[PDB]
Amino acid sequence: PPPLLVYKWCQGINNLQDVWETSEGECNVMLESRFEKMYEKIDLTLLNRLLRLIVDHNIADYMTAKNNVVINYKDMNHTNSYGIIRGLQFASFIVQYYGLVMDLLVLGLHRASEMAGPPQMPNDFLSFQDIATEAAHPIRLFCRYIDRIHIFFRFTADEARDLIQR
Amino acid sequence: DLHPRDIDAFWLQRQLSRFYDDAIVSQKKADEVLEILKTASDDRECENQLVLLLGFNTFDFIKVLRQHRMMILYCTLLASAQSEAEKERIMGKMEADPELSKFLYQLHE
Amino acid sequence: IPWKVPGLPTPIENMILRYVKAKADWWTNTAHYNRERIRRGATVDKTVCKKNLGRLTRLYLKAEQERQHNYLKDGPYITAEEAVAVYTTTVHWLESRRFSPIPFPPLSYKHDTKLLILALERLKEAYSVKSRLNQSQREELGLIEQAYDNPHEALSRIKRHLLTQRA
Amino acid sequence: GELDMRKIGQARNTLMDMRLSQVSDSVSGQTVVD
Amino acid sequence: RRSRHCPYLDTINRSVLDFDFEKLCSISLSHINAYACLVCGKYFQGRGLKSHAYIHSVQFSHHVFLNLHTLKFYCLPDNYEIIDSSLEDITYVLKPTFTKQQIANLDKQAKLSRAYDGTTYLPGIVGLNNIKANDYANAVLQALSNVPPLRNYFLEEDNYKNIKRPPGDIMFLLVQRFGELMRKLWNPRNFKAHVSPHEMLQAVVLCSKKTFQITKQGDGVDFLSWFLNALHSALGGTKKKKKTIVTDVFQGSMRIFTKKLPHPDLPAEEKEQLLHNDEYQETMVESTFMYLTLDLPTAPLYKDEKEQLIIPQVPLFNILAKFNGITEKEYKTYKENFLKRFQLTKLPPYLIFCIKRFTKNNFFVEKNPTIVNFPITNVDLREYLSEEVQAVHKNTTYDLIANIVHDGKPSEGSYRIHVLHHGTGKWYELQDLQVTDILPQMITLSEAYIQIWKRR
Ligand SMILES: [Zn+2]
Repeated sequence: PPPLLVYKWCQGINNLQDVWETSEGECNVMLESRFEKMYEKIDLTLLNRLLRLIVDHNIADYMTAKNNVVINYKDMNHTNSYGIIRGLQFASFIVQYYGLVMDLLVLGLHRASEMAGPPQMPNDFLSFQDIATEAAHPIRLFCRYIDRIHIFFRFTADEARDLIQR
Repeated sequence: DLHPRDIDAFWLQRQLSRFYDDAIVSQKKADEVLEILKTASDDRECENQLVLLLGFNTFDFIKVLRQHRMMILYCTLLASAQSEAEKERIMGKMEADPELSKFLYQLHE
Repeated sequence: IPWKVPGLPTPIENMILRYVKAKADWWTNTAHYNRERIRRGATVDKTVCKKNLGRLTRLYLKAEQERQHNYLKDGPYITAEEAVAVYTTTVHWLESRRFSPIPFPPLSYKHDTKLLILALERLKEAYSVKSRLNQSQREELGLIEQAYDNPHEALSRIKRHLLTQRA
Repeated sequence: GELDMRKIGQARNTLMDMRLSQVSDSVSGQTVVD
Repeated sequence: RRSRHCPYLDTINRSVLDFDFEKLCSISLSHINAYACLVCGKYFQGRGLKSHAYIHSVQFSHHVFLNLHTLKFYCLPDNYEIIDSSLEDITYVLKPTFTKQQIANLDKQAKLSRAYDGTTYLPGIVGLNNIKANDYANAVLQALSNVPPLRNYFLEEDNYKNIKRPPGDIMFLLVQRFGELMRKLWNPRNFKAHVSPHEMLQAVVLCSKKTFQITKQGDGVDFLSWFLNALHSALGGTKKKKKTIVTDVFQGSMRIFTKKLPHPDLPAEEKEQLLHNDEYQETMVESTFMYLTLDLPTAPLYKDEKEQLIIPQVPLFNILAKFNGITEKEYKTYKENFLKRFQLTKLPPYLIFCIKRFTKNNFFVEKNPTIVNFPITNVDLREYLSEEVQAVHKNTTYDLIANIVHDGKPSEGSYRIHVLHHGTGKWYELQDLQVTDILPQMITLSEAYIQIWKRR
């Protein structure tokens, strides 16, 4: 549950390698953000093409056709053609898959692979196969809620200064 | 990976400064290396002279110089040309050779 | 909705249109101001809250229709290059993971009855009995009971719809 | 004259779909039943 | 004597030189004898023993400086001049100078330039940094650029540098910093593919007296009008010089035919009797205009069967109907109504349309969402002129070259600009710092807010 998730996140932050040592000029950064308008801005053609990769073609077509239906209030009604409806029973699955694609965009395939571990022995929530792998990149922790992203970077002095100069 | 645009009139001196701290000695060594590259009988003897100059250290930089000998020499000459007539003279001399023409085209675009 | 009375003289129609425009402007502004009050925190009553909710619902639906028509006019905001970039990234990730696409559920799936039972239980859970359920809700309860009663026929219906239904 | 706004949007949708299908043709392991 | 042989020249790095801001000593704030260190890119006071530049040199071992006002290099602490031809690009970027042949060939440049970093671009098509709320000023300034006559006039400092100005005149900062910004934008050998309008906007806020700030975004049309009027006044030296470049380029002349309506709540007998009064008769109040104000028709307020898209639309010529000697607009001031006719008399070479979107109703400001359906490559304004003026006017076909568009709600709005790149014929959409390529056919689908057309 969310409280246990918070506890795990705190423990992972504390258990990173010399995370609290700031004698050489290191610096840690916690980023939190929300992926604005995620549900509303979901292109349906692109969503269909993405779904066809993971699920049967007929299933994907059915889901897209479902999302493209007519809304109707007491007297008003329009055709929803841009965003997902969010009230369907599989809207959760659609949202999580789109969020996975967004995660790949944010993290990069290499670092996503490093975090998720090899396909044979996937890692746990916050864990790496080795501490060298953990330290190989500025990004140390990542977690996407339904649409809220939390990231934890640890920069050295040179990396931080170069990023600031850019 | 080295590109003709990467080389400016002081790229050689900037590189020598990574082993020689003093500006005067860096300038002297850069000029001597340019002269060696210019008046060189062939690749092996030029590399031997370069190592004789810069010791057994700096061998990575010497390897880069030997790998791209003519490119660096002509790019530095063109970028350091003080006069417009001189610049055009080096441009024509380079164009006289295909490889040097390749370098010129890379420099322009 | 479009309003055009064929027999109404055009000057009277113009006057009515001006009236409606003025009233609409006042309606929108007062709805927004009242919502700012209520949200910022002010003492209000059930009738005012309900009326403001209705007004805000209508305004939001108008805005959503504007959004949909603007989308249909401006085409996909995601360019073809961006689409192919994200698509290639996704396929590369799935290949790396060695993922096997989910198949269409077979006719004799082992757990299909389990999944149907879970779905029906989840649908039933949404009824915290108040003793007053409307026609549609009671009809859905009846359908859920029918599916509970005869699982296999409901599965046949479901697979038929998943294969053919598109409207 | 007038503009048929829907037509240009439909053309752009079809162009995007055509390009995505071009890309998808290369991908192999996809599944589909008759 | 040691000049041409400075051993520290390799120390320079052009990745830190940013000459886009105020030129004052970073320690004493003085404008006098400013030298920029070419190893770190900071400004100090100039030269001599015990000076800030000298002490910085001996402190940090940064031994190369440039006199920001003289364009001469020096090597400190032993101050001797440096002469080297490879340093000319730094001076050029610091103070671009365009020769007459260059300004003549400025538009015929079909080959992209490349900045110091690996970024290709085209002169003029260059982004402007976005301070908090600046997009309106960015768009307006971008539109003002790309006007060959005005741009060419401002690309030579000698043109406007000698004109007189009263003692306590701050309104010349606008003209001189605008010249600086124009030269920076059209610099063909920049160190970066973007420019900072910080100084120009500081001058703008100062001269406007906190109107048109940079932390709050104002109306594009109001900013354009104020800027043009200010430029005209500032270029009018110690008087209202009747013909500046702004007047030569943009200002045309119209003939307004105002007829005071007798009264709405009067009997017909009195109403028609008042006609002979001459007070309610057509007058001729011919005046001048920097920009035409086109008024969109009111939104339909109800959707219809045709063009099922809820978005309305109008032809360009329907809104250009006004400004012909037939139509009559209805002005309504307190206690008085006027029927105003219009008749264009003098057409300027570069014509500005300012389509009125935002209107204040009884309660709030509403943005008209109507889209003007217009051609881009050809429009004939011959008919909207009197036959007495058509003989004088030879060429009257105009082409759109700039189009400023507003997006979003009136409060949380944003501005973008479609610009035609001469030399080529490609249309680029500049948002504050992003440069997209827009197809010619998609310009007409936007809510054109301001437009600039060229007479050919
Ligand atoms: Zn310094």
